[PDB]
Amino acid sequence: STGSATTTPIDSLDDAYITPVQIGTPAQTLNLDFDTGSSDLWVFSSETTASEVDGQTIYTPSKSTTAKLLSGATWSISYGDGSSSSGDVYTDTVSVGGLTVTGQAVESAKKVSSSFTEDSTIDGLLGLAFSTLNTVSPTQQKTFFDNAKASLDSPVFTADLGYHAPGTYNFGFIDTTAYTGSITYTAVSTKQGFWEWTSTGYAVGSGTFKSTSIDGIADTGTTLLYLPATVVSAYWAQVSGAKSSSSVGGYVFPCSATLPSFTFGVGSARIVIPGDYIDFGPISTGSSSCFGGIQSSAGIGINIFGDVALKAAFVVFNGATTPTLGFASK
Ligand SMILES: CC[C@H](C)CNC(=O)CP(=O)(O)[C@H](CC(C)C)NC(=O)[C@H](Cc1c[nH]c[nH+]1)NC(=O)[C@H](Cc1ccccc1)NC(=O)OC(C)(C)C
Repeated sequence: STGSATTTPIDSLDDAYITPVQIGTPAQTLNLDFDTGSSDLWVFSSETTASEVDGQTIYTPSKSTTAKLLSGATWSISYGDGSSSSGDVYTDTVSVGGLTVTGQAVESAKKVSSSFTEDSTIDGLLGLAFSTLNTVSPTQQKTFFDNAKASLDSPVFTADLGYHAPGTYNFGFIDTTAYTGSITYTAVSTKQGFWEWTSTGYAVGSGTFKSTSIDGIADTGTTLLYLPATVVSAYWAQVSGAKSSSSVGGYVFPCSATLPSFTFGVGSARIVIPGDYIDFGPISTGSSSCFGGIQSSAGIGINIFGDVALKAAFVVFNGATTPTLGFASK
């Protein structure tokens, strides 16, 4: 079987993308943030502390005939930006773009941090990294992808995120009409539990490609592109009004400028991010200063190929026994 769902940016800046998910019987549609940097499927629900719920849509396990409480199981997760959530777990039918999985673990939030309450458009997250990062205790639960692998026509899922436009998430098949040229695959290390790979180098604008190993993770749940401080400094050195701003927290530049492109290597292939994808947007509505899409990963402790990077390509998350990552220009 296969599944195909449209994913849309939550705002005009492409801060995150939401994809509709059907949970329970009859189906309860929630808009989730598909995250390749985490492994938990959690949602706001009838159990979440009332005062911590904004206008998000909640899952009511009591209204679903197929919901089953997973006795004794609890969960607690903290993300890179400091947000967190926790609760109990239920198993229920979950469908994404026509692909249905039964007995999928749906983690019910009892409490959520301030940033989640504040984001009215995100109803929860759907983890797509390796099941080893799942926070359910005492026994970890499999991700939606791991549970679907048996029925998938092919153990794969593709990410085709749009630039200021909708995109698509497909499960079990590769849409040959969605990209140009051929897909180049690169090995993945599951040691840290992420979709971890090593880039072959980079190039700024129309300059020279520098062969240097860049170990990073493909994470659809992170907005920006975080690279080593020296590579980021080399990029910004090509933008005359750009500077590192301690108050804003990163490189900023005149919205006025035409940014050079940024190329990253995948084995022998090259993925080019258009300079405009690097212009995230004004620091404030009406400001003449814009926030850069490429920032230093020095403080994160790890390089992350976020949305700004991923949206410039067609990405294939190949989940076979020995997983691999494929990238194609589009
Ligand atoms: C089991 C623990 C796992 C290893 C946790 N995994 C992670 O924290 C990585 P993630 O991709 O799952 C996680 C998902 C988010 C929805 C919280 N992303 C993050 O934690 C990163 C912050 C970060 C990561 N690393 C260093 N800093 N968040 C982000 O990148 C958020 C995403 C977002 C935007 C808008 C609305 C909702 C969500 N965007 C963001 O911060 O954008 C600006 C930099 C412009 C402010």
